[PDB]
Amino acid sequence: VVADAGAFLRHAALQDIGKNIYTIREVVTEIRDKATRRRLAVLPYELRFKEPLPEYVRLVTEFSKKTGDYPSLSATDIQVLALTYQLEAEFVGVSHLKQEPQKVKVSSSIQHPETPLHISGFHLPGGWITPSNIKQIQQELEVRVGCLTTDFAMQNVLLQMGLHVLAVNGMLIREARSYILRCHGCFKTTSDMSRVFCSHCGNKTLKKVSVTVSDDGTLHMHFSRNPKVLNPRGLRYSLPTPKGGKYAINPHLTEDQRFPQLRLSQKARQKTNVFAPDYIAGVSPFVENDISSRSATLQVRDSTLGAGRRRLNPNASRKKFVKKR
Amino acid sequence: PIKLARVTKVLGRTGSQGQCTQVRVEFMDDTSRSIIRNVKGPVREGDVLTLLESEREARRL
Amino acid sequence: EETRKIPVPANRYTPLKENWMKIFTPIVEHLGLQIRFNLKSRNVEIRTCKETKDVSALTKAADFVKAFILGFQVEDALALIRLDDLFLESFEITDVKPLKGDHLSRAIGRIAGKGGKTKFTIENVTRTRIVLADVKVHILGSFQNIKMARTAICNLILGNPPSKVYGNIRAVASRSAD
Amino acid sequence: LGPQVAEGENVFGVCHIFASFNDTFVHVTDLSGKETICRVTGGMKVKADRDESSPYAAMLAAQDVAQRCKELGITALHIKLRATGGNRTKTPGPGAQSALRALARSGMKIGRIEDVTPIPSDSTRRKGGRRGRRL
Amino acid sequence: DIKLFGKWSTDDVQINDISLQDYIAVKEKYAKYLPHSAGRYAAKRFRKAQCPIVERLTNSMMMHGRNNGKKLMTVRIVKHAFEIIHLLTGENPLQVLVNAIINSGPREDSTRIGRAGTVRRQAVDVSPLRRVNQAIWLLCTGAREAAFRNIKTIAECLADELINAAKGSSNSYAIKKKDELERVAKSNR
Ligand SMILES: [Zn+2]
Repeated sequence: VVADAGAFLRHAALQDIGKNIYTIREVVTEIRDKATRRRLAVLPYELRFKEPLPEYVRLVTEFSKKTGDYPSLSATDIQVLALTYQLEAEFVGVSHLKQEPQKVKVSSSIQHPETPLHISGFHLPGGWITPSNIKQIQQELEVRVGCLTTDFAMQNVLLQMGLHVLAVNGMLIREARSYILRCHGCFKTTSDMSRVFCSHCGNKTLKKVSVTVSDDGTLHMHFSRNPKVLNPRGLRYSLPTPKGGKYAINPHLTEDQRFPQLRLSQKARQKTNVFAPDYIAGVSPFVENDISSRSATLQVRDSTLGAGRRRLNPNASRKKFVKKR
Repeated sequence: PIKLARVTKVLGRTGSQGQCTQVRVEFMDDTSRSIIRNVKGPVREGDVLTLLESEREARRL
Repeated sequence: EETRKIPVPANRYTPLKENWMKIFTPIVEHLGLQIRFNLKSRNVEIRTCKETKDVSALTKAADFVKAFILGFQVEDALALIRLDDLFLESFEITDVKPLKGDHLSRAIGRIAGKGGKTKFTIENVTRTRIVLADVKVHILGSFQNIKMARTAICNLILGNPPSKVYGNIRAVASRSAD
Repeated sequence: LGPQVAEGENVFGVCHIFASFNDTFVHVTDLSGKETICRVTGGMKVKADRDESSPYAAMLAAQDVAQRCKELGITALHIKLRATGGNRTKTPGPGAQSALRALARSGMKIGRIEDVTPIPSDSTRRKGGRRGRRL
Repeated sequence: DIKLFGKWSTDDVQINDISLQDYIAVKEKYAKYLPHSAGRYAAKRFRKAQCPIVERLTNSMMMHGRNNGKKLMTVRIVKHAFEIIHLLTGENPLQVLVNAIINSGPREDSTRIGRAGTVRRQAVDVSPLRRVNQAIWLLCTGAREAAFRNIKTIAECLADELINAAKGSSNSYAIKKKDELERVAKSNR
C-alpha cells in the first residue's frame, strides 16, 4: 500500500484498509494546502518513510522510456514507482512482473475527441447525480500491496509492468480510461493534458487521443476519424511585429518566450465565497470590483477569461464596434 | 421577556465614529441561534449579554 | 417528486461544461437535489428526491442554474442559493429608446465603457451584478438595488454621459440609507 | 367544500401570475381558465402605492391565495408567468418571481412553468417618443 | 479570613445577574483589606475588570476636580457609608452594593448611526463591563448631586443613593436616569 500524493489531496483515509503504508518525503512535504498539513498532525502515525534503490529507479526509468511516458514522469513519481517495485520484489516473488511491454493497437472511430462521454452529469438520450452518488463519482471504480495514484501516467506504467493498483475505493481497479495529447507532426505522446506545446518539436500541435488500458497490460488508443479535427482553417494569419517593453503582449508562439509581468491586484482577483460563516454580515452581497488600480486601466485579464475568443479564427469578421483586447 | 446571550465571535467595528462593535451572539436557551448584533462598549470573545428584546435583528446586508 | 428543466444556448455549452462540478456540488450537497444535463434536449434538469431537506430549494436551484446560464458567474448565483431577497430583472436595450443599427451598438459601448470600467462602476454603487447579452441587460441584486441599476442603465442609453450617471447614482446611493 | 377526490390524486389549477410595472396579479383559475377561484393584487395587501409592486406585496398575495386554495382543496397548481408584454417590456419582473417562490414555499406543488406573455409578432408604435422612456 | 477593613465578610455575597457575575469580582480571590491598592489596572485592555469593585467605587467618586487626588479620604468616606448602610438595612454592605450596581446598569443605549445631520439614533446592546462602569458612575453622580448644599453628608448621601438604587425605588438618581435612558432606547428603534 504505497500512498501517492493524490490520495493525500483527496483526504483518502485508507489507513485502516492497508497495513504496509510507505511514503516519500517529497510526495508529502510539497503540498501547499493548509487542510492537508492540518490533518497530517491529527492523523494516526503508522505511515513510515522508505527510500528506493538506484538500481530499481534505473530499471523503472529504463522501461518507462520504452512505454513512451518518460517526459510525463517526475522524479518523486519515479520514487513512488520504484518504491512499490522494491516492496513487491522483496515481499512477493519477482516472476509476476513483465518487462518490455506490449505494442499498441490502433482502432479509430467517427466520434469527436470533444464528445462529452464519461462525464457523470451528462446523459445522451437514466444518469442522475444523487447525494448517494456524490461520494461515488471519483473515476472508473472497479490483495496486500498497491498504489494510491490518481495520475493516469502512474496507473499506465504500473499496469503495463503488471502491478495490481487501486484507488480511493478499497477494491483494486481493472481498466484505465483517459485521454492523452499526441503531436500530429512528430507523433510523440504526452500524458500531461494541461500543456499545449509538445516537448519534441515545440509546435502548437497536440491533439486529444483516447486511451484505454486493460488489466492484462494491453493498451488500445482511439483516434478520431473526423475531418474537423485535422483542419488547417484558422492557422495561417498575418502576425504583428514583435513589440518590447513592460506593456507588450505577444501572440504566444513558443512555450517559453519571456512575457512581461502583467499581474492583477489582490482586489481584482478576489472571488466571492458564499458559504463563509461571516458572509451574511457583508454590506454588499458581492466582492467589490477593482477599478482604481493601474492593472484595471491596462485591461489586464486572467488567463482563464477569454477562451472561446482565442478559438475563433483571426481570418473572420467580428462585430463592427467590438475590439478583441 | 428577557433572554440571556453569549459571545461567539467578535466581527468588527461599526458606527459613525467606530463606537459600536458588530458581534455574533449565541443563545443560552439551549438553541443554536447565532444572530449578529451590535453592541456598545468593550466586548471580548466569551462575554455574556442581557437582551431586552430578541426579535429584532441588527444590520445584516 | 417534481422537477424543473431549463434550456442552454449553444454559446453557453462550454462554460457549463467547464464549471460543471462547481454547479452541481452545492446543488447535491447543501440542497440535496438530483441533477442531470439532457444532451438530446440540451436541458439542465433538476428534480427533488426523498432526502430533500425542505420545499422551495428546487426553485433556489433553478434560479442558480438559470442565472449561471444567463451569463452570471457561478459565485454570483451561489449568492442566489444562499440569500433570499435576490431577483433578476432583464430588459432589451431597444425597449426604452428606439435605436437602429450602429447607434444601438454605441449604447452597448456606454454600458461597458472603456475596459468595462463603467459597468464595474455601477457594480460598485448599486451592489449588483450585471450581464450584457447582445441586445439584453440582466441585473441581479436586491429590489431597490435592481431599480437603482435599471435607472442608471436607462440613463446611460438615453444619451447621458457617464459622469452624470456616476454623480446621480452616487447621490441616490447616498439617500438610500446604505 | 371542494372536489370529492381521494388523498392520492391531486387537482390542478392555473395560476396567472401577471407582474406589471405597477403591481402584481394572482389569478388562480380552473384548468379551463374561464372561471376564477382567486386573484390577489398588490394593492389589496399594502396600503401604499409606492409599495404596490414590491416583492413583499407579491409574497403576501401568494400566501393569501394559497390559503384560499387550501380552504377549497386545490393542492397543485400550474404556473403561467406573465409580463405586461406587447409594445412594453416582455420579461416578467421580480414580483412574479417573488410570488412564485412564496407560493412554492407554502406547501404547494408546482406543475408546469409557462412563460406566456403577449409577445407581438410585429409591435405597434412604442409608448414613448423618439426621445425615449423611463427617465 | 480576609475581611473588608477587617470587619466585612465577602463569602455571603451572591450575584443575581449572570451577565455581571464575571466582571463584579469581589467574591473569593479579589477580596482585599483596603480598597486602596495603587496597582495598575489601565495598563492594558480589560485589566480593570480584575480590580475589586470597591476600589472601582473608590476611584469613581473622587473624580470631581477639587478632590482629584485624595484616596485615603475616599476610602474613609466609603467606610462611613458602609457603616451606616449596615446600621440602616442590617444586611452586608457588599450585598446591597452588588444589588445597586446590578439594578442601576443600563441594558440598551441609543447611538448615533449614519452621518452628521441625521440625529436619528439606533438602539444597540450594552457591554457588561461598560454596564458596570456606567452603574458605578451613575451612583457616584447621584452621590455628588445629593450632597451639594445641605447638612446631609456625602457618605450618608452615597449610602442613601445606594439603598435607593438597590431596592429599585424611583428615588435614586441612577434609577431615574437608567429608566429614562431605557425608555428613550425603546422609543428610538
Ligand atoms: Zn511535435
